[PDB]
Amino acid sequence: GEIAQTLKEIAKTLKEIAYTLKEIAQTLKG
Amino acid sequence: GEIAQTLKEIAKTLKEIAYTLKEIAQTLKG
Amino acid sequence: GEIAQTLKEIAKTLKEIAYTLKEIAQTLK
Amino acid sequence: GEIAQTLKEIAKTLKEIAYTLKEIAQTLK
Amino acid sequence: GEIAQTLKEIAKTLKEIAYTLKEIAQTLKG
Repeated sequence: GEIAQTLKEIAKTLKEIAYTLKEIAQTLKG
Repeated sequence: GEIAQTLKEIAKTLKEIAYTLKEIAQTLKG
Repeated sequence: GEIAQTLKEIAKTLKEIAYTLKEIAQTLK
Repeated sequence: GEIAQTLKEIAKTLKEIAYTLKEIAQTLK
Repeated sequence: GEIAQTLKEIAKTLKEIAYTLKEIAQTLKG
């Protein structure tokens, strides 16, 4: 189903967002 | 219908958010 | 119905988040 | 049901995220 | 099924994102 596929894409993009925020948090502490 | 369309819009906005976070991460590294 | 209304709220809050992140990116640049 | 409840939780967490980003934007400005 | 499980994963990743943003906000206040 189309909805299940779009939700898997949303979940993957959110994992990327969470990882980039961990990089930003570390860069701000040096 | 509307649910499938709104989830595609959510997925598109999340890609924009992921990209702007990668730009912010790069700006903090010069 | 209820599901579609909650998803429209989620979509609207995500547009707000995307815009605030664009503002942050501009301030840092 | 479970799906309606999880979507309400997602909407609520996104309002928190939107607020924290607005606080970050103000700190940087 | 699959959709309920994907939505629980999305909710969990969003709680992590909310936490990391609070850590970033505190670092930016020193």
